[PDB]
Amino acid sequence: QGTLRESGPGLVRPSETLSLTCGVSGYSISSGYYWGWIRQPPGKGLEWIGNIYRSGSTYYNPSLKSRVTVSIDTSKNQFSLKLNSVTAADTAVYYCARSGIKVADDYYYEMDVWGQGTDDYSYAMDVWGQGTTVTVSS
Amino acid sequence: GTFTWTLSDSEGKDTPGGYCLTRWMLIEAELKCFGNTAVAKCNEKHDEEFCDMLRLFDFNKQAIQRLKAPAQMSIQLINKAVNALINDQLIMKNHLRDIMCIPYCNYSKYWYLNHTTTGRTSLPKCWLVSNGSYLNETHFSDDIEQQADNMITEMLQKEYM
Amino acid sequence: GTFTWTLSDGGYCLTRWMLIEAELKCFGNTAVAKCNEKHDEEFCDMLRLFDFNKQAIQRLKAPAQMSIQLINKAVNALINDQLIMKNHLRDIMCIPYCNYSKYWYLNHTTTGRTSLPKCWLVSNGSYLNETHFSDDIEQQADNMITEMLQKEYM
Amino acid sequence: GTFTWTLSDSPGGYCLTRWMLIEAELKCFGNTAVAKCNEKHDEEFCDMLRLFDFNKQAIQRLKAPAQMSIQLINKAVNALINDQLIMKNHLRDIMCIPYCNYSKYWYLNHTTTGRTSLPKCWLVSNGSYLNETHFSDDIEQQADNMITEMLQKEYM
Amino acid sequence: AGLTQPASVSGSPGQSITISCTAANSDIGDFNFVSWYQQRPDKAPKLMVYEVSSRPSGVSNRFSGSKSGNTASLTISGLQAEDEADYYCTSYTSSSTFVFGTGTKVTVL
Amino acid sequence: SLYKGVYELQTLELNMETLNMTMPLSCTKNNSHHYIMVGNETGLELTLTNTSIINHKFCNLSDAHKKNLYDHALMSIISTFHLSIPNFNQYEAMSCDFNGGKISVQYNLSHSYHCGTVANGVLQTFMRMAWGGSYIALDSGCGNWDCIMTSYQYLIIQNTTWEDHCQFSRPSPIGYLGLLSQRTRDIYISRRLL
Amino acid sequence: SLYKGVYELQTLELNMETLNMTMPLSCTKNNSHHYIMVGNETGLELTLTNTSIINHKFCNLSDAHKKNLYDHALMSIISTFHLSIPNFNQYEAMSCDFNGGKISVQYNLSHSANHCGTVANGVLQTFMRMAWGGSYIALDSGCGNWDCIMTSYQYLIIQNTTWEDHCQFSRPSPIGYLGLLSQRTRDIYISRRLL
Amino acid sequence: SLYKGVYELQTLELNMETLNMTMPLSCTKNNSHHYIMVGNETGLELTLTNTSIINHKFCNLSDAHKKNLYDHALMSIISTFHLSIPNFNQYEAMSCDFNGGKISVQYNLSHSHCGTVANGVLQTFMRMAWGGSYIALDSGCGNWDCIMTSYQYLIIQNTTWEDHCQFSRPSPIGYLGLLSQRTRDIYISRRLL
Ligand SMILES: *[C@@H]1O[C@H](CO)[C@@H](O[C@@H]2O[C@H](CO)[C@@H](O[C@@H]3O[C@H](CO[C@H]4O[C@H](CO)[C@@H](O)[C@H](O)[C@@H]4O)[C@@H](O)[C@H](O[C@H]4O[C@H](CO)[C@@H](O)[C@H](O)[C@@H]4O[C@H]4O[C@H](CO)[C@@H](O)[C@H](O)[C@@H]4O)[C@@H]3O)[C@H](O)[C@H]2NC(C)=O)[C@H](O)[C@H]1NC(C)=O
Ligand SMILES: *[C@@H]1O[C@H](CO)[C@@H](O[C@@H]2O[C@H](CO)[C@@H](O[C@@H]3O[C@H](CO[C@H]4O[C@H](CO)[C@@H](O)[C@H](O)[C@@H]4O)[C@@H](O)[C@H](O[C@H]4O[C@H](CO)[C@@H](O)[C@H](O)[C@@H]4O[C@H]4O[C@H](CO)[C@@H](O)[C@H](O)[C@@H]4O)[C@@H]3O)[C@H](O)[C@H]2NC(C)=O)[C@H](O)[C@H]1NC(C)=O
Ligand SMILES: *[C@@H]1O[C@H](CO)[C@@H](O[C@@H]2O[C@H](CO)[C@@H](O[C@@H]3O[C@H](CO[C@H]4O[C@H](CO)[C@@H](O)[C@H](O)[C@@H]4O)[C@@H](O)[C@H](O[C@H]4O[C@H](CO)[C@@H](O)[C@H](O)[C@@H]4O[C@H]4O[C@H](CO)[C@@H](O)[C@H](O)[C@@H]4O)[C@@H]3O)[C@H](O)[C@H]2NC(C)=O)[C@H](O)[C@H]1NC(C)=O
Ligand SMILES: *[C@@H]1O[C@H](CO[C@@H]2O[C@@H](C)[C@@H](O)[C@@H](O)[C@@H]2O)[C@@H](O[C@@H]2O[C@H](CO)[C@@H](O[C@@H]3O[C@H](CO[C@H]4O[C@H](CO)[C@@H](O)[C@H](O)[C@@H]4O)[C@@H](O)[C@H](O[C@H]4O[C@H](CO)[C@@H](O)[C@H](O)[C@@H]4O)[C@@H]3O)[C@H](O)[C@H]2NC(C)=O)[C@H](O)[C@H]1NC(C)=O
Ligand SMILES: *[C@@H]1O[C@H](CO[C@@H]2O[C@@H](C)[C@@H](O)[C@@H](O)[C@@H]2O)[C@@H](O[C@@H]2O[C@H](CO)[C@@H](O[C@@H]3O[C@H](CO[C@H]4O[C@H](CO)[C@@H](O)[C@H](O)[C@@H]4O)[C@@H](O)[C@H](O[C@H]4O[C@H](CO)[C@@H](O)[C@H](O)[C@@H]4O)[C@@H]3O)[C@H](O)[C@H]2NC(C)=O)[C@H](O)[C@H]1NC(C)=O
Ligand SMILES: *[C@@H]1O[C@H](CO[C@@H]2O[C@@H](C)[C@@H](O)[C@@H](O)[C@@H]2O)[C@@H](O[C@@H]2O[C@H](CO)[C@@H](O[C@@H]3O[C@H](CO)[C@@H](O)[C@H](O)[C@@H]3O)[C@H](O)[C@H]2NC(C)=O)[C@H](O)[C@H]1NC(C)=O
Ligand SMILES: *[C@@H]1O[C@H](CO)[C@@H](O[C@@H]2O[C@H](CO)[C@@H](O[C@@H]3O[C@H](CO)[C@@H](O)[C@H](O)[C@@H]3O)[C@H](O)[C@H]2NC(C)=O)[C@H](O)[C@H]1NC(C)=O
Ligand SMILES: *[C@@H]1O[C@H](CO)[C@@H](O[C@@H]2O[C@H](CO)[C@@H](O[C@@H]3O[C@H](CO)[C@@H](O)[C@H](O)[C@@H]3O)[C@H](O)[C@H]2NC(C)=O)[C@H](O)[C@H]1NC(C)=O
Ligand SMILES: *[C@@H]1O[C@H](CO)[C@@H](O[C@@H]2O[C@H](CO)[C@@H](O)[C@H](O)[C@H]2NC(C)=O)[C@H](O)[C@H]1NC(C)=O
Ligand SMILES: *[C@@H]1O[C@H](CO)[C@@H](O[C@@H]2O[C@H](CO)[C@@H](O)[C@H](O)[C@H]2NC(C)=O)[C@H](O)[C@H]1NC(C)=O
Ligand SMILES: *[C@@H]1O[C@H](CO)[C@@H](O[C@@H]2O[C@H](CO)[C@@H](O)[C@H](O)[C@H]2NC(C)=O)[C@H](O)[C@H]1NC(C)=O
Ligand SMILES: *[C@@H]1O[C@H](CO)[C@@H](O[C@@H]2O[C@H](CO)[C@@H](O)[C@H](O)[C@H]2NC(C)=O)[C@H](O)[C@H]1NC(C)=O
Ligand SMILES: *[C@@H]1O[C@H](CO)[C@@H](O[C@@H]2O[C@H](CO)[C@@H](O)[C@H](O)[C@H]2NC(C)=O)[C@H](O)[C@H]1NC(C)=O
Ligand SMILES: *[C@@H]1O[C@H](CO)[C@@H](O)[C@H](O)[C@H]1NC(C)=O
Repeated sequence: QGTLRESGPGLVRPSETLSLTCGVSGYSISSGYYWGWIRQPPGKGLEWIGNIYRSGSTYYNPSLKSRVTVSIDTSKNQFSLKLNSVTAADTAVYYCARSGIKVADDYYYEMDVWGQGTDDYSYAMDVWGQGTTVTVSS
Repeated sequence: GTFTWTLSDSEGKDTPGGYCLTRWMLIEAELKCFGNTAVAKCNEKHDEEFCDMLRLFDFNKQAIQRLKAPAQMSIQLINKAVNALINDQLIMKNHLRDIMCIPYCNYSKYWYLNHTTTGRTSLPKCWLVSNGSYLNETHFSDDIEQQADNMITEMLQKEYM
Repeated sequence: GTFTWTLSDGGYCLTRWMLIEAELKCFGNTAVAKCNEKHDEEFCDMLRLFDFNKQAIQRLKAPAQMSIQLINKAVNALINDQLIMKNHLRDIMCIPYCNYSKYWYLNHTTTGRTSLPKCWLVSNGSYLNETHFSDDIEQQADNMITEMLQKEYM
Repeated sequence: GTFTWTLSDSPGGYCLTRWMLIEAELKCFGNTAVAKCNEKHDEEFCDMLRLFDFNKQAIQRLKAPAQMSIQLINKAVNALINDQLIMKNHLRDIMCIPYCNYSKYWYLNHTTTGRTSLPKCWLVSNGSYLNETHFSDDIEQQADNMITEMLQKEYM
Repeated sequence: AGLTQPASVSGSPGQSITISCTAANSDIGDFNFVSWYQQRPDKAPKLMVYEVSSRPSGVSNRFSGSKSGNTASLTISGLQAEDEADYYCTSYTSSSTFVFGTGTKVTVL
Repeated sequence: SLYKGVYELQTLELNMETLNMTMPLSCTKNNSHHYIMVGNETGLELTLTNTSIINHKFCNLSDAHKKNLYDHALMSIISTFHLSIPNFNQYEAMSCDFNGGKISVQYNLSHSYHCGTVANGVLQTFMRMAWGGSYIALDSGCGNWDCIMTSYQYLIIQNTTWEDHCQFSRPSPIGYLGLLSQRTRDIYISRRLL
Repeated sequence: SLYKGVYELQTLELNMETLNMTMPLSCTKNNSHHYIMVGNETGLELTLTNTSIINHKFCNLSDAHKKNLYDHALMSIISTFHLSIPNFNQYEAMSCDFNGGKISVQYNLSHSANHCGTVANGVLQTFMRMAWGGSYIALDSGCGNWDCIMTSYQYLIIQNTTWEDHCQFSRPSPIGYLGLLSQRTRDIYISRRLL
Repeated sequence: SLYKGVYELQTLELNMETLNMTMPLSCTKNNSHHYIMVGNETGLELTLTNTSIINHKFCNLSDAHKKNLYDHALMSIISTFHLSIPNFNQYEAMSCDFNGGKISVQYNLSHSHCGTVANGVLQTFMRMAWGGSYIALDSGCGNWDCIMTSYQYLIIQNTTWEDHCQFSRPSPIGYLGLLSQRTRDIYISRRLL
């Protein structure tokens, strides 16, 4: 087993870009699992930002599709979120997540290289980070 | 590759070399026996719908009589045996005729020429369909005539032997 | 299974568009009917393919973009693929084989009666000399004479 | 679809040498019997002649690999044999019907002329060969076929 | 749009409580593999149920899920005081998108 | 009639229902519903309709194969149907649901919308599976192979109980037996190493 | 035995071992051990037994293909055998091992009250057709049963071995393998939409 | 040439180009280039060469299927060609590119000499371009299991119709023959195919 840990600016100003890095220790990001970001504004329900896979494919919320990028760096064993044009509504706690989903797009692509995978797809955020608070203010 | 299943000696009313369709194999009809001279053609010709059906019916009879029946009906046996019973490309020919708006055989109704005094019968040829109905006996009249000549031709070698 | 397509039309005629530098060539029912039974006739397979092409272009609606879905389903009813495969096997084993390009037939000089065309074999990148299969040609000639005698026997 | 392999000459016919037969010298069958293999779709012995001839030509004419490939046969088998005849024998085996296992073949031999029939397969039911009493009807039929073709031969 | 979920569910110790999670009839395809998470105060969410009633190791059998039609639900059988937390349902939308519910505040009386 | 003075013309009609215990039998009930029957017990209903029953884009065949719970003959029929679809490339067009061992497969013919498209391939395979009278459902009916199209939006294959549905055409194994030969002939490669 | 006075019945038996240089040849030693020889060096041993040799659920085809340390003929035979199995759906029933270019495949026939719909019957049907010369003794009943074939043995083991004249009970033959070639992928299940 | 004093030997050469609207037609141009024409419009060019074009180990077939920007007939030809390979077990041997509906496939024949992937690729190339593939092979005949070329790359690219055929006439025979052998030589890569 292992842990996920957020790290990044706890303060950004309006219209600049937030950049959060999630370091993964004890789990290999090159394993077949989807690494994602979820958001909790301070007092409201959970909002899923996005996720990325070891193949480099990314999936995003339809609302947060024009402003967000999620990147993966397997060499240092980390992934990261980049949210540009931040505003007051983006003040929130940002959580890492390991998700056991199966997207057919990434399934069909890796068949030759990575071979037959598992079938124990929980379709749930199996592991979570501690979460990092971000305030959009001057 | 090529069909190989041979019809069993299903009924001794006719010659053992012939073959009889019981009431169960025919719609609204009694027993119908075809002599050895007709069903002998089924061992050579690759373009007879009726012979493929004879082999399917005989295979069904033999399979349900001889092999142990599983609890749920399994289509494993026919999936292995199909190409030994029928010419699949005959079905493909009929499909091609269907899509091209040519008369074709749907594998239901057949016709044969029965000699009135001797009881001799030809191998049944399939009654073709087109535009959702049968051809009404006139649009393929030239077939029956030639088949009649074949039977006439067929008795002449029996005369000369 | 085996081929089942029936040539539509007695006899059968190869039009000028079907041949390289040649005019209309018609073969009688005696030669064309041999295709209904024999499984080792290269010309018969070609004849069935050309007839299928003619019927498919005439009768079916053509898609705007070309599609080879029809032939992929229809091929096994038109040709004996194992005849092609025998030709490939004879090709790799340095035996004369038919590439299905050139055919030869014996034409009767006075009556115009013709045999079923048999393929002209190739070897080592060129057509076989006639002499190298003259023994075959003579046999075909005998067969035609026998058929003529059979027509006299009736 | 249909087999196409044409065999090869030894007056035509075909001869099986002692390396092809189990405890037997060289046996030849004339063209009148071997030529039936060109058209017959349900003869085990014809399929076997085609397999043996294909093996003989293949080990002679093609450059051999270091280790076997079994690629030539996997592609060529459909041109040599009728696989549905093998399926027929499988069906006859499972249905407790006598069937051919492609081991023993029987043929009638004319004593004074030496003329022989395209060998027919000897059937097996309970792991043992049928007695000739249980398929003597087929032997009589083959003898009748020889009388018929000999009559037509003299009719020439 | 987000999955409809009750704002508050409540009960006494020992009884069974049910927290529903309802999707719109126009988004049935977006309602798949409904998994349920517990978020205690000032803690990260923890997965309690995934698929239907399958739970991670260490989660008791008291938590059990069900799914039917356009609705899913989580049943807490034998409620205790430590079960007070914000429960969130989420569905895996067929465009590969997690969609959360609004969150249920469970109260133990 | 009477031919050559001595030959009477006579006819047969094969009672094809007696082939039920050995092989599937396919027929047409009306414009929208067609059927294939397995035994005197079960079968599949092929419904061309404008109303979907599966709203999701998932079809996990492997999970169904792990659990069994399904009639193996019916799943063999489904596999024979799907493998023979020519040039199938839009995987999202097909969905299915095998929960509890049932069978339900939905092809979205409106996903791919004139000629040489996925819906045409699905309808080509449908017309061969239900060759006993399924021509009525297709728009043109004839003279069209690559441009086959029907007004319906979805093809739905669901397991059903046996019942004498064969009103429009008589039962037949011919479509299924024809599709057995032409099984993997027109599958695209999706992998370097299959 | 003279028929119609002048026709002696004569028998002919084909020495099928001479086909060893072109195609595989399968035979039976006893009811438990069967063989399929590819030439005069190598082959596969088909053993019906109650003793398992593979005790893991991994099979790893892709790694074996990438390394390419195996005999290609033997892997072709294994692929034909597997793809001839009708209605194979229980992949846990099969396991295999190819470390160092070896071939060792194990079908768990005890993975199975009627005992007619099981994967073991697909495995045993394909085994019967692969070793058709003498497989029939290894089954409970020689004939009269196709859908519900069974044997008392719990595992079928297909593992590479060296050539040796094992063909004691039945003579070598290619007919089983050549028959199985035409049936590849004929009665297998789809596992994914796009294939 | 008069046989028996009765029968005149006459020849017949079929124009296969009239089969252009129903099936593919393959031919040879010279030693290195071969072609397969589809319609009077499109086709594939099969080039044996010492120079690569792909230069990466990706072949995103599954993405090309979703995008669906390609010619269906050409991709069917590619599928038949690939699935006709005897013993293809090296996924790194093949690469391709389908950017924007293009078709550009490459087989690396450097992995070699008997019984290897390059030999299987050359066998399927020989059958697909049977009208004059023998000139490219090091031995015209007498060899099946050890077929080899001096070229390291077989490159299949979508092209336009043009009178390419110089060495051999157009012919559908290779494709129609490969249709029967389309899936009969495949290795299992997974327990539940
Ligand atoms: C090959 O090609 C031919 C030609 O196209 C094609 O023939 C057609 O086959 C179908 C299927 O058998 C035939 O349809 C049947 O027709 C009869 C007669 O129809 C007339 O009489 C009825 C009386 O009710 C009228 O309603 C109708 O308008 C016509 O005047 C019908 O009686 C059949 O329906 C009954 O039987 C069906 C099962 O066979 C039942 O499913 C249905 O519910 C009906 O039940 C009847 O029998 C029950 C027995 O229990 C009884 O309880 C009910 O009360 C009722 O009596 C059916 O519609 C069609 O007529 C044929 N047409 C032609 C031109 O011959 C072949 O089908 C085709 N074969 C293949 C394999 O493709
Ligand atoms: C089609 O169907 C038929 C009928 O079912 C089937 O025939 C059977 O074929 C098998 C395989 O050939 C036969 O088995 C042989 O039988 C002989 C005789 O067995 C009796 O006599 C011996 C004498 O020692 C006893 O030991 C035995 O118990 C029996 O009483 C055996 O001699 C054979 O064994 C030798 O040959 C084998 C094949 O080479 C060797 O593997 C074996 O090791 C033996 O050879 C070695 O030892 C010998 C000792 O003398 C020595 O001489 C040799 O040189 C060598 O060192 C073998 O068991 C069986 O009898 C046939 N049954 C019938 C009814 O004919 C066909 O095989 C089948 N064909 C196909 C393709 O399916
Ligand atoms: C089965 O096996 C046989 C035997 O192997 C094989 O026959 C060979 O077929 C090929 C393909 O047709 C033949 O090649 C043609 O040969 C002629 C004549 O070539 C001679 O004369 C030219 C004169 O310039 C010399 O250069 C040459 O070296 C030879 O001496 C050529 O004229 C053909 O090329 C022209 O036509 C082609 C048509 O496709 C064009 O593509 C090509 O660009 C050339 O075009 C020129 O002429 C056209 C009119 O003909 C004109 O329209 C163009 O604008 C341009 O001016 C071609 O090379 C070869 O000769 C045959 N060999 C034998 C032994 O007969 C079969 O092809 C084979 N079949 C199959 C199915 O495999
Ligand atoms: C065939 O498909 C391959 C897989 O494609 C992914 O999965 C499929 C199903 C689709 O979802 C597809 O959209 C997915 O991309 C594909 O391989 C992938 O190709 C993409 C580019 O198309 C690669 O993304 C690039 O990543 C690098 C950083 O990665 C580097 O480090 C890693 C190790 O940590 C290495 O493995 C990589 O090779 C790299 O060395 C990015 O730098 C690059 O640009 C990004 O950064 C710049 C900065 O300016 C931005 O401007 C860009 O917008 C990007 O944010 C790409 O993001 C992906 O890494 C690669 N993955 C794999 C597994 O190889 C392949 O390219 C396709 N080939 C063809 C010919 O179709
Ligand atoms: C593929 O799709 C399958 C069907 O899923 C449906 O369709 C998809 C598109 C979504 O819409 C989804 O929401 C639909 O349900 C899907 O099937 C599911 O598989 C999981 C994992 O096997 C099942 O979980 C198991 O649940 C039972 C208890 O659940 C009961 O009720 C459900 C119905 O509500 C029944 O289906 C079950 O059979 C049960 O009757 C557990 O007992 C079981 O294991 C438990 O016990 C073991 C003991 O060792 C523990 O180890 C486990 O952790 C558990 O505690 C599973 O948890 C789920 O029920 C099942 N649903 C249905 C309707 O079949 C499948 O997961 C999907 N697979 C992939 C790869 O995507
Ligand atoms: C291989 O194993 C089979 C089956 O053996 C049984 O099932 C296995 C899965 C294991 O659980 C074994 O431990 C278990 O024994 C053997 O076939 C079996 O043979 C035994 C006798 O040796 C049979 O026992 C009989 O059972 C009946 C039950 O009513 C009793 O009345 C009898 O007195 C006797 O005990 C058993 O039924 C039988 N089972 C099957 C499936 O046939 C097989 O012999 C063995 N082979 C070898 C040589 O290892
Ligand atoms: C499905 O196929 C089976 C097998 O062909 C059909 O079973 C057959 O049904 C007929 C009519 O009932 C039986 O005829 C009669 O059977 C009784 C009982 O054996 C017998 O006493 C009568 O003398 C007469 O033979 C036939 O025997 C029976 N055969 C078998 C093996 O069951 C069945 O009717 C078909 N069902 C459908 C869907 O049509
Ligand atoms: C079967 O396939 C058809 C075609 O793909 C699907 O119809 C499509 O449904 C989606 C989602 O509703 C539509 O997206 C949206 O449609 C509205 C229509 O006004 C449009 O305003 C949005 O911008 C967006 O495009 C899509 O347009 C629609 N296409 C068509 C031709 O209807 C259908 O949903 C599928 N059904 C199933 C059960 O999968
Ligand atoms: C389709 O198949 C399913 C699965 O077999 C059928 O539903 C089952 O019916 C049996 C009847 O004995 C019940 O015992 C099972 O509990 C049912 N299973 C489920 C999950 O409900 C279903 O009835 C079939 N469809 C039709 C229309 O008959
Ligand atoms: C099965 O095949 C393997 C692999 O070829 C055989 O083991 C090899 O035997 C040779 C004999 O010269 C050695 O050089 C190799 O090093 C062996 N390989 C390994 C990985 O150990 C094995 O012997 C064969 N099985 C049997 C029963 O003969
Ligand atoms: C085609 O395959 C060859 C052989 O693997 C590749 O050339 C080798 O590449 C490796 C890895 O870079 C080098 O270590 C070797 O030295 C190369 N060998 C030779 C003889 O050059 C080649 O790169 C491949 N081509 C493509 C386009 O991928
Ligand atoms: C492609 O390059 C290869 C070498 O990579 C060339 O073939 C070799 O050339 C060397 C040097 O002339 C010879 O010693 C070898 O015998 C050649 N090998 C073979 C297998 O022929 C090859 O000629 C180049 N191709 C072209 C068309 O020039
Ligand atoms: C190979 O195919 C590609 C893709 O179809 C061709 O390039 C296309 O050409 C058409 C011509 O109308 C343009 O509309 C497309 O925009 C082109 N696509 C791209 C991605 O460039 C290409 O021409 C073909 N190759 C050859 C040699 O003709
Ligand atoms: C039969 O043809 C007529 C026109 O002659 C047409 O109206 C009718 O729809 C056709 N029937 C079928 C079933 O195609």
